[PDB]
Amino acid sequence: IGIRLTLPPPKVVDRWNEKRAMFGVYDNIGILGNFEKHPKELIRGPIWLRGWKGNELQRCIRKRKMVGSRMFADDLHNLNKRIRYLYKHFNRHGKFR
Amino acid sequence: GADRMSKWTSKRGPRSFRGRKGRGAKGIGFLTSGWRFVQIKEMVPEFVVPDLTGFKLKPYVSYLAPESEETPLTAAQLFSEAVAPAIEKDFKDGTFDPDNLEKYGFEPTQEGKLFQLYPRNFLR
Amino acid sequence: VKKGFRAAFRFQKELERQRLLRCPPP
Amino acid sequence: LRNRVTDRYFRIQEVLKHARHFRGRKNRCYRLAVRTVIRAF
Amino acid sequence: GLEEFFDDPKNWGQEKVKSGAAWTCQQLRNKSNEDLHKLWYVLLKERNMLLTLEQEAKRQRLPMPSPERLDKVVDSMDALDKVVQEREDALRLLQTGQERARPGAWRRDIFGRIIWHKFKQWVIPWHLNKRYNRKRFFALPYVDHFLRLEREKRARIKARKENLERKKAKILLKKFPHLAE
Amino acid sequence: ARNVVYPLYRLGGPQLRVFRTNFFIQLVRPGVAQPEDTVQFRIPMEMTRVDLRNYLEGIYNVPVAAVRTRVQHGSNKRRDHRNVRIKKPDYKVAYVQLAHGQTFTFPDLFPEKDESPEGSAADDLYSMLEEERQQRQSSDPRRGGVPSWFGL
Amino acid sequence: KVTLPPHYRYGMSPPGSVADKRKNPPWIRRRPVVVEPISDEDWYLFCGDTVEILEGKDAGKQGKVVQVIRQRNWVVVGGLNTHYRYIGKTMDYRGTMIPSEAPLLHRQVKLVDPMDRKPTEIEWRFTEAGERVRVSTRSGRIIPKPEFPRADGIVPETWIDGPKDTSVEDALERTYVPCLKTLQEEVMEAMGIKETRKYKKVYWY
Amino acid sequence: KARGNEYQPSNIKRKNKHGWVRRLSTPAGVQVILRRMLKGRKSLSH
RNA sequence: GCUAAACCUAGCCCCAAACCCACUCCACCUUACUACCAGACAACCUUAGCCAAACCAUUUACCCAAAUAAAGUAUAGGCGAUA
RNA sequence: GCUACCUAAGAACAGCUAAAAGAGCACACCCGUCUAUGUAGCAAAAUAGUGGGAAGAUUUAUAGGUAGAGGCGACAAACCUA
RNA sequence: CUCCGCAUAAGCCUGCGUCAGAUUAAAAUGAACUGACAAUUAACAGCCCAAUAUCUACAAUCAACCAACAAGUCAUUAUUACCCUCACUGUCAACCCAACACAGGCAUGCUCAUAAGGAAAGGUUAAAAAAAGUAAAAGGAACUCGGCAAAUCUUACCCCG
Ligand SMILES: [K+]
Ligand SMILES: [K+]
Ligand SMILES: [K+]
Ligand SMILES: [K+]
Ligand SMILES: [K+]
Ligand SMILES: [Mg+2]
Ligand SMILES: [Mg+2]
Ligand SMILES: [Mg+2]
Ligand SMILES: [Mg+2]
Ligand SMILES: [Mg+2]
Ligand SMILES: [Mg+2]
Ligand SMILES: [Mg+2]
Ligand SMILES: [Mg+2]
Ligand SMILES: [Mg+2]
Ligand SMILES: [Mg+2]
Ligand SMILES: [Mg+2]
Ligand SMILES: [Mg+2]
Ligand SMILES: [Mg+2]
Ligand SMILES: [Mg+2]
Ligand SMILES: [Mg+2]
Ligand SMILES: [Mg+2]
Ligand SMILES: [Mg+2]
Ligand SMILES: [Mg+2]
Ligand SMILES: [Mg+2]
Ligand SMILES: [Mg+2]
Ligand SMILES: [Mg+2]
Repeated sequence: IGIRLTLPPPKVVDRWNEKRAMFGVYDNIGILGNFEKHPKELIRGPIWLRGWKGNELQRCIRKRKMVGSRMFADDLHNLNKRIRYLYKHFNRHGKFR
Repeated sequence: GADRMSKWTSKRGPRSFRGRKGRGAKGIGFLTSGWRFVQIKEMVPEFVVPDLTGFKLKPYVSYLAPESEETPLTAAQLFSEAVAPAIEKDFKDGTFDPDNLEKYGFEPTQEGKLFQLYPRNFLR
Repeated sequence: VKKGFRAAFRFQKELERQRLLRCPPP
Repeated sequence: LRNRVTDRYFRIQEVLKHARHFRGRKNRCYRLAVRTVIRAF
Repeated sequence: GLEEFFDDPKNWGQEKVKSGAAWTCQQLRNKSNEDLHKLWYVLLKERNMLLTLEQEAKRQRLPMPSPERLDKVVDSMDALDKVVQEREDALRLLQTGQERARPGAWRRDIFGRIIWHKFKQWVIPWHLNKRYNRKRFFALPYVDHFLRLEREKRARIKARKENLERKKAKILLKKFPHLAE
Repeated sequence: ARNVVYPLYRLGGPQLRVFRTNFFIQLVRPGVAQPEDTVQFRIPMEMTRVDLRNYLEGIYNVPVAAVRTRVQHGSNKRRDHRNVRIKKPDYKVAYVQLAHGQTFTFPDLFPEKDESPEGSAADDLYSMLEEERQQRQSSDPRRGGVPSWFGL
Repeated sequence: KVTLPPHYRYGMSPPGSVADKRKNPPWIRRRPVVVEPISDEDWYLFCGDTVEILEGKDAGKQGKVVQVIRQRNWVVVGGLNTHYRYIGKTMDYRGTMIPSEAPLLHRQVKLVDPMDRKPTEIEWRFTEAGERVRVSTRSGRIIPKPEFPRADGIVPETWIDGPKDTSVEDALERTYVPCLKTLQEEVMEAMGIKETRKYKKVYWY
Repeated sequence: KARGNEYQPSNIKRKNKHGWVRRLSTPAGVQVILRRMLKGRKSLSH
């Protein structure tokens, strides 16, 4: 019980496909490109996360002021509640002061 | 303990409820004093059934027939078939004017008719 | 179903040993 | 990434193999055998 | 008489009854309205004999001889009703220009959603009717929030549907990798 | 007609007429004993006894003395594998009595003699099965289960 | 009508049959079979068409296509790739053994050229008249759609009009004369009905 | 005394208290039907 | 040896992109889903509190129309908490 | 839709005594004094017996009204869906 | 045995009718469970009414004597308008509210002991303890906080209101 009786299908991986063979290309677009572009501009994803890093409270605060006016009502309400909970935890709870 | 997910019907409720609810049948009269019902002969649908004697058509059609294509009828198709020929003839004759459009078949209004087209006042 | 291969492979080896004990070869 | 223990079967068998010769439910039930295997050692 | 509700006596007990094809909508566009009004009642009487036989087969717990007969008549009755309605619709566009035979209008209900209101026939004008004026065709400002919540609900559904289809296609190349083209 | 709007009537207005009626009735066999003159029908809910009379006299040329109707409830007790109730459609029943002393008896629409086929029927598959079934015989007890195919 | 669950698994037995009901009840939920999407236009295998089996128990054999299932891209050929099953069994009688065919994928068969009985690949084209046809890649020759008996079973060439079957001369006769009147108005003139009373106007709302 | 039989069914009382017409009578009852429409209730009212 | 055990799909999550938004007929604000009769009732108005301040009483962050930086600076505040 | 109070229009109360009765004996009906039983029960307050009232400030069916910073209350801090 | 029973209202909605069954009750005939088929037929009941003005002091109680207070449930006329008439709906059951096939709760009419409706014992044995009853020598509250309970059919007094 809790462990499969047969072996799973083999995990075949192509180490020489397009995405793996061309990974890391254009990471030095600035050094070798006269600094016309910055490597952070090659990052794709959420517009509030491009070239930026923070903790959950910092991520949640940043998302609310950048796309908060476009969010669904239920998702926005939960975001505000998450910011309230995190504000209390980080600023009032912990081992160190 | 009530079934709120069951179809509400005249079979449910007290006596006053069961008599006021119906099943979809159209009325054919009204109730007068004394709970006396008055039937209107003009409110009862009269079936216009034709004579079926010597009628060639039958419920089914033989399979030995061509597979003609479907050409849904359109307003333009009906105008050219019936209205256009009479107009072309009068156009060639040299006597055509909009005032006579009623003579060609056009109906300016629907009032004063037994079978109005909009809003229609007859059954299928 | 849990993802992984090491535990399933290791469990097949114990099954073989169990099978050999129950039915030892000539 | 959700990780789960996939080899918990082998972790408890290295304890129960020392409890096979015990008496009662403490020879097959980990909760009971672990406390008696530790006393044996 | 009541002999038209049943099939030819000789056919009773038979397991198959040969029947022709069903009237097509195009074959009926050549007949006159008077001929179509006569044919409607020829098919009506054949439909009632087939409904009577279908119910007596269940009573006797036996299969109906030729169930396709009923399907053919129903298809002919619908095709004939399509032709007549087609001629009436075209005739209404020429005299009046209306696309609908029954009046109506677009209105907002008390719940704030768009609905097509089909008018009813009355004897008095609408400003005197007690029951019609109790009905509301306008939404108050406490509906706007629910309209958005209901719009966001439809968007979530439509997003899962679009992302699911993309997944199936991406999983459909792993097994058939020759579909790249 | 059903599923249609009825033109409203006022005093002095035209007679209401339906040229094509979509009412479809099915004659049924009574479950319990009924008088000879009485006939039983199943009609749609929207239909009235007044319509059934004019419907029968006009389309089928049948004179009727009396018509009575009742609404029969369909059980909503049946439940599916999801424990959701299944509704048997409610239907209306009509009892019609003939006028001039005519008597109606429901005919036997499935005569056994007619159902039995005088003409020989020779389905290929069935013939194959029947032939083989007959030819093969039960195992002889004395043989003790020894395969019979072997002639040795 | 048709009642098919979302992920209904199509099979050799037709839907709605007693065998399919037992095999596919409303409640079961099975892993969906993956089928290569093929445009109805591109499909080139029809019933009554000779095909050669490439892979299987009996490869290199040519047989007629008796049935095709589009949902699973299956082709059924009579007498080939057939296993054996006892039919008409009972408790006392073992039953009769018969060969039963197994479905073949459209990739495990290959159409044959009528001129040369060899497997060939075909690509659709158009003739002079414009009728679309399938033509072999090698030694291009026309391969018409084999005539197959209709599903219902009616043979037009052997049809006998019955007492409730309209004749061809009465079902094709044209009696309609385009006019500007409805069935209601046109019928009241023929039947002879007259109605002088007028219809008073109503309000619509 | 023994409890549990507080429900004494009456269709009149049921349609007048929690019915469709009384829900729409007040703005708070219209919001009740809107919440049950948003959640997907098969029954919005008695 | 029973009871059981085991599985890989169903679909789902987070982003991106794009604004979004019906229909056969019939029925439905009266007891909704009810063919058919004299009406005139009408919408708007500071959120509070939990909590923090180790009580509590002024006070205690809550997207509000550009990421970064200026800056947790000026400033406010039982000049306390904090803002 | 329980319950507390109220509104509208209804219903029920044998027999005996006295015939005047918020009178007595005493059925139906309403209540629940004492005892035993029951205590995951027949019952999330019951059963048997014994008892109080039973033409009145009585009991009771139906529809309606009062809603929580409140209502209702012959004040038990009662009752307002166990 | 008869705690009732039949019917109406309310509520419920096909929930012991036929056929079939691998389902089911303690019970592999029955069935309230499953599948199919059938079924309640209006005269009872429900569903009513043209307008304007106008009229309506004198209870009920066998309503007659008689006696009351708490002072009561029943009525029209004038003028105008108005010749087609029997539609629609309820009608089943061993049934509702209590999670149950619950010893509970449940309005009215008739029956007032039944012409209707029902079965306390699965079989055996006949220990304790326990429960519900019956009988009991002599004594008769000595019991006990208390004559609780049971039997019987009884006097007087006090406190509180
Ligand atoms: K902290
Ligand atoms: K505190
Ligand atoms: K019921
Ligand atoms: K009880
Ligand atoms: K009896
Ligand atoms: Mg009736
Ligand atoms: Mg504090
Ligand atoms: Mg009550
Ligand atoms: Mg009062
Ligand atoms: Mg008395
Ligand atoms: Mg008294
Ligand atoms: Mg007394
Ligand atoms: Mg009181
Ligand atoms: Mg006190
Ligand atoms: Mg106190
Ligand atoms: Mg009557
Ligand atoms: Mg009855
Ligand atoms: Mg017994
Ligand atoms: Mg016993
Ligand atoms: Mg003893
Ligand atoms: Mg003694
Ligand atoms: Mg003493
Ligand atoms: Mg004494
Ligand atoms: Mg003592
Ligand atoms: Mg005592
Ligand atoms: Mg006192």
